[PDB]
Amino acid sequence: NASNPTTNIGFDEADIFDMTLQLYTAGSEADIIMINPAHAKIFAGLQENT
Amino acid sequence: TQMVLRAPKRTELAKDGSYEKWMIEMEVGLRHRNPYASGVLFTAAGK
Amino acid sequence: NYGRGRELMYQLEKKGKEIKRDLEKILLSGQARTDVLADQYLTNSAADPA
Amino acid sequence: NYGRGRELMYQLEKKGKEIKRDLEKILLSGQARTDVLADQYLTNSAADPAVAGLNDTHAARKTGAFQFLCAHGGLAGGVVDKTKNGPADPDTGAVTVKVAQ
Amino acid sequence: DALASVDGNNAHVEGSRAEDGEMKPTVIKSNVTQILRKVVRVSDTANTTA
Amino acid sequence: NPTLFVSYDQNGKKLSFANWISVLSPQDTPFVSMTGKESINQTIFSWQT
Amino acid sequence: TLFVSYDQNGKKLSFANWISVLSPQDTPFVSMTGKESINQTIFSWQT
Repeated sequence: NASNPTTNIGFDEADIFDMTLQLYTAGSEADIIMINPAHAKIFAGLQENT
Repeated sequence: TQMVLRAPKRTELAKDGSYEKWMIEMEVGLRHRNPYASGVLFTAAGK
Repeated sequence: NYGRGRELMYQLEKKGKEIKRDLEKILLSGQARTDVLADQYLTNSAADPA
Repeated sequence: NYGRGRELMYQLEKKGKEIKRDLEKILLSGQARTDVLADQYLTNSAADPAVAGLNDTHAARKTGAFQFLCAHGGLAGGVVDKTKNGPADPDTGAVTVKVAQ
Repeated sequence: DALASVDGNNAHVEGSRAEDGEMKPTVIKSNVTQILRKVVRVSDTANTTA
Repeated sequence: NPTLFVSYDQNGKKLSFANWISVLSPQDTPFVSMTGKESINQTIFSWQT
Repeated sequence: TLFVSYDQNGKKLSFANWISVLSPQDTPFVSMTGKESINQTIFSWQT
């Protein structure tokens, strides 16, 4: 969360993809995610804000 | 996966001078498979 | 457990056998009596002194 | 090889008899349980972390003998003592290891 | 347990019979068997009232 | 470590106990076996020698 | 004297061995290429 507004406590630009890549690098084979409602706006805006 | 040992169950204890006790005392536990299989991503405001 | 059934019936059996053993030992020993009641009101006066 | 016939087969039979005799002797000898494990005998989880890493620190496995498993009362260097009676059995006064008089 | 760490360059010669070896111990980590606790001590007058 | 074929480095071994507990101890009670039963009520009586 | 053999667990059975490894070995290129059998140590071709 370096460049993004350093006042909020949550995700930043789509590092979920980096996490999924790190998982695939170890045959994780995961197909479920948790939203943590306080951070649901991030998943909601994933399709916008660009 | 869960590893409930005995069961989730209720039980009564000795009563008293117009008292009445009840307990549950469930014994459980979790178990992961190959720690390098689940991903976690903490959220930090900055460094 | 690994060699027994449970830590309750095993202990109960051990304790009962130990009770019988201690009973035999006490019967065949010098366990004199040590009481406070110097009962002398017997012979058809069955009472407990003051 | 008039009587011995096949030299290697005869020597192998001899070694078989020898190992059988050595077993019959050791099982009644005064060997002492000796292994790299002292208190981590089972330790399946950790499996004695202080063994692996060298792969050549393996000692000489020595099994416990009859004189050792029969309620010994010491160790005369490397063998069970033949000059001191064993301890008393906590159940009842019993000394299953006695030096004759 | 794991499979390996790195393989990279494995090209060798037809006479590379000098020395080799491996070792990997057990990887049992732990298990806790957590317990819970909940109690209630209602009286009889309350259980009888409405 | 597959370096050598040994047992000290084996992962996840089996404890391999024996399913029995031979903790025998003496229990005869010959006196208590050759006495009988004379159940009573109180504990202050006698036998009038 | 409370003979239960319920807290001893003298069975000491072996593990179940459901271990799991997560080292991928898909090999799609090797699965799609094919295989041929050469005799000499060097192989050449003309184009």
